[PDB]
Amino acid sequence: FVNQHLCGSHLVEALYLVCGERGFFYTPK
Amino acid sequence: FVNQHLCGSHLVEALYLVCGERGFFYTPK
Amino acid sequence: GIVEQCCTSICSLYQLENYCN
Amino acid sequence: GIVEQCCTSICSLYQLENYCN
Repeated sequence: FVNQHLCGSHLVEALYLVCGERGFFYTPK
Repeated sequence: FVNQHLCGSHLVEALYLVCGERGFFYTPK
Repeated sequence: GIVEQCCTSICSLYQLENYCN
Repeated sequence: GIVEQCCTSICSLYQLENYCN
């Protein structure tokens, strides 16, 4: 799932799924 | 939608929807 | 932290907005 | 930034993981 265009809520979801317990920072700038 | 139990991907989605262009930091600790 | 405040207890706008950049 | 790299162009695992804490 990560090797595609990921926009809006799909991007945030990809980051949630990938970073797990770490969490993540989202800055769409 | 924000005045409820928001867990897992629902929480990340709530933060996406609320913080808009700012973005946000997710640390589930 | 966020899971404590918003998942295992009820969330609020004020708390969500504390996590915005 | 992320929208540039992952939405208007194709994303990758390496780039997603740069945004993890």
